[PDB]
Amino acid sequence: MFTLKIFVYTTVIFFISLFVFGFLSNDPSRNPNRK
Amino acid sequence: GGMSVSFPAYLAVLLGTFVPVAFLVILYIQSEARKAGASSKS
Amino acid sequence: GGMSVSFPAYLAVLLGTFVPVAFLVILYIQSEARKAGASSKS
Amino acid sequence: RGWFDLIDDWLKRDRFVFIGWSGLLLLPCSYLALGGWLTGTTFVTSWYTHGLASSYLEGCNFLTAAVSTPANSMGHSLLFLWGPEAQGDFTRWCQIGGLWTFIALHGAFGLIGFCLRQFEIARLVGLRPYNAIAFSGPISVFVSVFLMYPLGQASWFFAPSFGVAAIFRFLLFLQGFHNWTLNPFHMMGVAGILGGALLCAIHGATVENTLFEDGDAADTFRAFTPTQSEETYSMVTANRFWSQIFGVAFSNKRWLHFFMLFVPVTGLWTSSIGIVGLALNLRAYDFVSQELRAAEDPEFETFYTKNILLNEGIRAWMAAQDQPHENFIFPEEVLPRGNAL
Amino acid sequence: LLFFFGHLWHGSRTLFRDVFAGIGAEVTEQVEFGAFAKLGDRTTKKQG
Amino acid sequence: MTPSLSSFINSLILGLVIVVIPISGALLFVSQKDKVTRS
Amino acid sequence: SAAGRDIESTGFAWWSGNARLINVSGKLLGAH
Amino acid sequence: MEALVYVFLLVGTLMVIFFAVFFRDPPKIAK
Amino acid sequence: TGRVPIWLVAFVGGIAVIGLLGLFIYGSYSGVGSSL
Amino acid sequence: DTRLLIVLLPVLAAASWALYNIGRVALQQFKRL
Amino acid sequence: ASLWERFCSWVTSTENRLYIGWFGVLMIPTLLTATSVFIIAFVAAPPVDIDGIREPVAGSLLYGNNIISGAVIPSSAAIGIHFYPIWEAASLDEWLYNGGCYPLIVLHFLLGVACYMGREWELSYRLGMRPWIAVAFSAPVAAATAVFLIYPIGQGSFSDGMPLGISGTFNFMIVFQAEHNILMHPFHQLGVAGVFGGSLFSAMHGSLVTSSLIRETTENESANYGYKFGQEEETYNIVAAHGYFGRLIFQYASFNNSRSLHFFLGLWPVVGIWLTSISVSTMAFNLNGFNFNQSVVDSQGRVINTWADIINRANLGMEVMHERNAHNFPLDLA
Amino acid sequence: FVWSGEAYLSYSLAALALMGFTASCYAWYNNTAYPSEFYGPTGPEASQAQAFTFLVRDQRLGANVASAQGPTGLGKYLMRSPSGEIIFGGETMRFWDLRAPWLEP
Amino acid sequence: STGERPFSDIITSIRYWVIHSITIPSLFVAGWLFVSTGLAYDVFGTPRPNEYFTQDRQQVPLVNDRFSAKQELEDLTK
Amino acid sequence: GNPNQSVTYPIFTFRWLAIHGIAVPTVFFLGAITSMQFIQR
Amino acid sequence: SNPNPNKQPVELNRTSLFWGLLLIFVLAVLFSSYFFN
Amino acid sequence: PRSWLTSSHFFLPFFLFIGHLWHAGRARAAAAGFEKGINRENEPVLFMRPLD
Amino acid sequence: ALRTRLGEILRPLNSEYGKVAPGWGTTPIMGVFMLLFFLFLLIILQIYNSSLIIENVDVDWTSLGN
Ligand code: CLA
Ligand code: CLA
Ligand code: CLA
Ligand SMILES: CC(C)=CCC/C(C)=C/CC/C(C)=C/CC/C(C)=C/CC/C(C)=C/CC/C(C)=C/CC/C(C)=C\CC/C(C)=C/CC/C(C)=C/CC1=CC(=O)C(C)=C(C)C1=O
Ligand SMILES: CCCCCCCCCCCCCCCC(=O)OC[C@H](COP(=O)(O)OC[C@@H](O)CO)OC(=O)CCCCCCCCCCCCCCC
Ligand SMILES: CC1=C(\C=C/C(C)=C/C=C\C(C)=C\C=C/C=C(C)\C=C\C=C(C)\C=C\C2=C(C)CCCC2(C)C)C(C)(C)CCC1
Ligand SMILES: [Cl-]
Ligand SMILES: [Fe+3]
Repeated sequence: MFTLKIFVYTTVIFFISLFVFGFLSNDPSRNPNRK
Repeated sequence: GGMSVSFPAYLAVLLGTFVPVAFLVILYIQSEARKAGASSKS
Repeated sequence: GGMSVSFPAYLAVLLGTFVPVAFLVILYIQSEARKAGASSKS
Repeated sequence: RGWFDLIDDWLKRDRFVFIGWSGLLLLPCSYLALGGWLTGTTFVTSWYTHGLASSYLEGCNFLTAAVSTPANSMGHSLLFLWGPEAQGDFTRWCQIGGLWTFIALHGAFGLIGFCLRQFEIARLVGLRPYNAIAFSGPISVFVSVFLMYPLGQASWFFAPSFGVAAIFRFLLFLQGFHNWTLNPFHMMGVAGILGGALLCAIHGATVENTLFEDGDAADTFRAFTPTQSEETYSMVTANRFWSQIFGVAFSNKRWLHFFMLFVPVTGLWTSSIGIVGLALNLRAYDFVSQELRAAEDPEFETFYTKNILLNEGIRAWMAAQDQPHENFIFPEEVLPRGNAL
Repeated sequence: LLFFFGHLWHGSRTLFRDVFAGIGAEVTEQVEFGAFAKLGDRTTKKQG
Repeated sequence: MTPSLSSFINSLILGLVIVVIPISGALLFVSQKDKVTRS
Repeated sequence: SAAGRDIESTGFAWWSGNARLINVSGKLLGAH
Repeated sequence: MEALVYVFLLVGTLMVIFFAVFFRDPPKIAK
Repeated sequence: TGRVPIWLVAFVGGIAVIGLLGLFIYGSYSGVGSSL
Repeated sequence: DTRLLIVLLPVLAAASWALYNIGRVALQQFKRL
Repeated sequence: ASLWERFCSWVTSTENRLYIGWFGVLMIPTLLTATSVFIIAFVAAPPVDIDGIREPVAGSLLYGNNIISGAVIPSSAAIGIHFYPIWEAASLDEWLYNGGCYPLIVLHFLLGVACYMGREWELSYRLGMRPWIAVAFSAPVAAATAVFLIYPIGQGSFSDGMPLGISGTFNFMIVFQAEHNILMHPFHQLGVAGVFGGSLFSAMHGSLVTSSLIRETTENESANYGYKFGQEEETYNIVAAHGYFGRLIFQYASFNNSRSLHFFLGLWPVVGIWLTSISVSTMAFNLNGFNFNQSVVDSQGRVINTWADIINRANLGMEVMHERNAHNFPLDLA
Repeated sequence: FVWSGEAYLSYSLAALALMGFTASCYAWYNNTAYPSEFYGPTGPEASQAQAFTFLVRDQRLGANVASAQGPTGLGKYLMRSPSGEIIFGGETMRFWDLRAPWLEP
Repeated sequence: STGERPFSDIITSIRYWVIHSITIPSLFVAGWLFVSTGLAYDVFGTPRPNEYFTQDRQQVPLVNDRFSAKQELEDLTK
Repeated sequence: GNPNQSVTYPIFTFRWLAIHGIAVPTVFFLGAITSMQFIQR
Repeated sequence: SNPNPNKQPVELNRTSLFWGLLLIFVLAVLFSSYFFN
Repeated sequence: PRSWLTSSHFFLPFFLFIGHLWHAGRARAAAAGFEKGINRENEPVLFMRPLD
Repeated sequence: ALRTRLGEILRPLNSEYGKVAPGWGTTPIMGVFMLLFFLFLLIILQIYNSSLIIENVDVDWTSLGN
């Protein structure tokens, strides 16, 4: 039952660190009209 | 005053009829609509 | 351990589904077969 | 020249408000129905009808005031001012309840006159008649809740009374006594009205959001003249946005605006079909598969089975106060209470 | 109740038969306000 | 002869007399003021 | 010198006519 | 016995949602 | 100048709307129909 | 009956001030057409 | 050119069939586990003790329950608003008895539509357009926050939230109007004027477009085939539909600016559902509706009933009969 | 970030939305920074004072106030928490985590 | 654009306020005397707040007959 | 800007009658509703 | 018994199929609970 | 007073979140350039490949 | 066009398509009969509704009794 808590918190942090380091990687240059 | 028959068999006959009956009417109407598309309005 | 429902209603739903579902698939396949007869092989 | 051709020239003339040949039916009957509500909500009591004080004259505000439904004692009567119930007297005809059939008959002959007006404008200016068709939803609610629902029931008493809080009885009246919510025609109607409120919100706030930069100012409301040939918004971008956000998207602006006609009207017409069946007590009250089971299992419970017990609370507590002509003298021990309150 | 709509559709259709495909190009100058005395009558071109 | 009957016939006169006034009031209002080039 | 108190001096209309103070820092300080 | 009907109707209307997104008639600009 | 401004005829007609609605909230806390 | 003409007396005072300022100009309209 | 920038330009790429942007890195795995638990617990969930009074409610398709009766039942009231995931249970079926499926769906669904709302911003940035379709989706997201999260925050347990089912929503509405009087609340009053008003203006604006189309089509074929997609010109006379509706009411009651007309379509239902979503959340902290019970009294002091009392006799009858053995004390949460 | 005037407002509206939602749940749950003698009793402790004032009254009528045998089979007055604490029974078991200065003695 | 005198060139005109800076009060005052001289209770049948009950009638009044409701409502008040 | 000095215009139009059907009952009833709430029981 | 001139073909695109396949299914989603009772 | 202070502090900070969604949208659309609408000379959708 | 023995004896019935009466025709004769039929329909509606109770007409179920 603890092994699910190790497995969920792997997955929740994985999509959160894709979220935080995704928007830190120059998001207002992803528009049209040259970058 | 009654005749105890198998109650799923109303679905075995009517879906056993109307699913392959509708398969042939699907194939026939498109076969004549392809003839009408090719002969007329070519 | 059981739920006493209306036994003709299996025919009311499944023929109520598969008769108008088969009506639209009859009309759609002949509409594209008329397009295929007119655009191609004219 | 002519004589009948003269009156067609004057009545169909261009003015500020338009009369038309429908205005001989609309403009009196809309005036005495909209004004007949406003003079019975202001002055006329309901004390000899329901035992309820409901007017602004005797201490009610805009919510809790109404022209109430006439009586159970009259019973489907048309209740004319010159009629056999209230002969000649205006003060008795207000006290019997005859203003309700003054409004609901002038309302039923005013909505004829407004839908004949939408035929008469679109024929004269040369349009298509798709506004009298979209108004047939609002006709079919007034003709089926205010007229065809009480005519099947017992009297005019069980009709909706024209008021803000008197409607709020009628929503809870059809919950306790009819299980209206479980009626699948009404659930066709909720997805027609909340679908029409979606389509007004999601189309109005995407052509204010995918629009062409036509002007040079910061606000965009000034960048449109009515008689421009070009499109004021981008259809290809709004198709591109909803194809990737939602998955499906319209490709036809002409089919898009018909879908904003069909979703509210064929939602409003389907719930009108159910409340015609609610006049006859042909209601969708209970699931008989689950009432046999819950009687044959005293631990089977669902939110449907909890919804039935809430209806017997409504129908047993309100009945001494809602229908006082019946004289329901239920003691405090026989009405269904729960536990501790 | 359902036949009340289809009469109201067919009465809409048998009068408005020529605009069933859509309105023409004659509509734009006969609609704008105060142009004509009688609405929908091009013989009443008020003027001067 | 019944008072419920004679109140209906008196309603037909009082329905006529009050609502001949928009019949004539839409007839005086056109023979004094009309369109210029029409029917 | 003085700037921005109209429709076609900034682009914003009167109902947005509180947002002519974005590039105007002196009036914005007296606005706060 | 009848829950097979509700699971068939709910999955069977969830396939029409799947087929209308990915197998749709592709809107192409009037060339 | 023989003219009233348009914003003035909506101003003194605007106070009376607040004035009539001000008496309708006061009258719900007084008199008949105010639970007193 | 006697309180009905207390209600309609400001209405009769309303139309009397209305037919003081308009009765020259409302005679112009009915004589024009 | 980097090992991350080649991934970072795939997530923010508009070439995919569905946009899979940086808000879609959160809403795709959260909604897909709010779908996979909703579909399974609608079919085959065991009965759930919702009230904490050790009487379970059976709301899944295995246990009877045709789909206008089945629901993913809310959590136990003994649990409350306590965080109840799977790993804080002794076993997985002990987690199912207390109704653990309801916070696992509704915290992932609410976090999924909050990142649907950012994803609706995000494609309006990469496509180069005005971005406020996220604002119009903030009216259903707040209304899905009001019945699912804020009403369990104010009223204590997660059992007071809306059940994920069709007959559960009708049970949620009757219990709400027993204890909070939403029908006589002036912000729900505005929301049904933005729901009827939004349904009016859909049937009004959608009518006047389709009644004033210029005929780029034949007679026998369909009317919609006359609008070639992606064309430059307008398909309907705005000047004729304005001249229609300027004859219907009067001339200056109708927008012949079609941008101010279409903004009024985006303002009347969206502000109305913003005021409904406030009202349920302000009634969550028990700022109820209007209470004109027993207001009209005569000179002797005898109570005269008004129309708010006959609502109250309905409101009292669904007050004594909801939660029929969950109360032990005479006042409801007082 | 975006470096503009409309941007720096938008960072601060999301921060003030976070503080305004937090200040609501201070006013609804806390009774130490928002004391009960001034702001009134909170949402939980009104529901727990009702269970306390009927625990008193039926004890003053001579009942053993534990072993209540409440109507659903659970505790009427005194009950067991899910973590195993002795709490008030009834509907008020959802507010079992109440710390209030008139019952914490 | 219709041929008659425009709306906002009427409201701004000085004859318009010279004619009814008085008759907008004179309808407001005539509405005031309709509900204060006891006429609004009488011609619409609304009871006065001391005329709800009666020393002979402590119960609520409700109509029972349909055709003789003129004879009943006469014997239901006083 | 200036008043309409000499242009002819009808005064008793149908827009005059259409307003006064909804305005003259309004200013009668407002003022009747204003007098209802000084009424003490 | 001449050839008829008034005959005309019927069209149905893929959008109209997917609405009709959605409508007939959802009315069977809605009304199955009431037919089964 | 708790029932006013909590109810009005859903009314203010929910709306204060809505204007954040208005202004995080508008500031990144004004700094990019398309705050007055889509440029008609080059809209970015017409220079993209279609979906399928 | 096929002409049969039955289509030849029904020929003058389907003959005068669009052969109207000029001007106003029998329209004031028609508007009297439309008015009298509507006047007939308000009578029997009020007889059914007991707003037009006439002598020896009882609209009870006991009318067809013994
Ligand atoms: C999370 C929010 C949510 C969702 C998804 C639904 C969904 C639904 N409601 Mg509901 N409702 C909600 C909140 C919600 N409601 C709230 C807050 C209230 C007020 C208290 C109500 C009050 C309410 C009433 C009173 C009624 C409904 C009805 C309905 C159904 C049809 C809706 C319709 O015609 O509207 C318009 C719909 C659209 C514009 C889009 C279609 C959306 C589809 C139908 C949603 C399907 C959801 C379903 C779970 C499938 C998900 C698939 C997924 C698992 C892959 C549908 C099942 C009606 C009903 O009973 O029908 C069964 C009905 O009568 N609802
Ligand atoms: C600290 C908060 C804050 C600040 C500084 C701003 C600042 C600004 N906003 Mg913004 N906004 C905010 C919060 C804020 N906003 C919130 C909370 C919302 C969500 C509701 C919005 C939604 C919003 C929109 C939709 C728009 C702006 C716009 C603007 C700009 C001009 C404002 C204007 O002209 O209004 C002038 C003021 C009015 C017209 C009056 C409005 C009155 C409202 C409708 C009623 C308020 C009810 C209130 C609770 C109670 C009133 C009592 C009543 C009895 C009178 C300016 C930069 C505009 C913009 O983009 O410009 C760049 C714009 O279009 N704002
Ligand atoms: C010797 C003379 C004679 C006699 C004794 C009768 C006897 C009768 N006629 Mg009759 N009739 C006669 C000559 C006669 N007819 C002639 C010469 C004509 C002209 C051809 C007619 C034409 C005629 C018609 C057209 C009707 C009768 C009807 C009747 C019956 C009335 C009792 C009844 O059940 O009505 C009950 C019916 C009504 C009172 C009709 C009321 C309908 C209202 C006006 C409109 C309702 C629909 C409307 C659209 C409103 C919808 C809104 C909704 C929500 C409510 C009765 C059997 C009626 C009948 O048979 O109905 C059963 C009927 O409809 N008669
Ligand atoms: C395991 C499971 C699944 C369990 C769940 C069980 C469960 C809850 C089952 C119930 C499910 C269910 C479907 C119930 C339905 C209830 C019921 C009886 C429905 C009957 C259907 C009904 C009302 C028929 C009558 C007709 C009618 C009124 C239909 C209403 C239509 C409707 C509801 C919705 C359509 C509205 C809608 C979603 C519009 C979106 C439009 C949109 C975004 C278009 C895209 C788009 C937008 C633009 O703006 C532009 C510019 C372009 C260009 C563009 O393209
Ligand atoms: C996780 C990331 C987000 C993914 C979201 C996925 C959701 C996809 C939803 C697709 C629905 C498509 C429905 C077919 C309909 C369809 O695909 O029609 C296709 C149609 C295409 O329009 P066009 O522009 O091509 O029109 C041109 C033709 O009509 C010309 O004749 O789109 C619409 O009409 C608007 C769609 C409205 C929205 C659809 C209704 C939504 C309700 C869905 C019912 C749910 C039931 C649930 C029961 C279990
Ligand atoms: C039935 C009757 C009659 C009569 C009728 C009439 C004539 C009526 C009228 C009426 C009128 C003529 C009026 C009334 C009323 C009105 C009103 C009551 C108004 C107004 C108010 C309001 C509207 C409110 C509020 C507000 C304001 C102030 C503004 C802003 C908004 C609001 C809403 C807030 C007759 C003779 C047939 C006979 C029998 C009896
Ligand atoms: Cl309790
Ligand atoms: Fe449109």
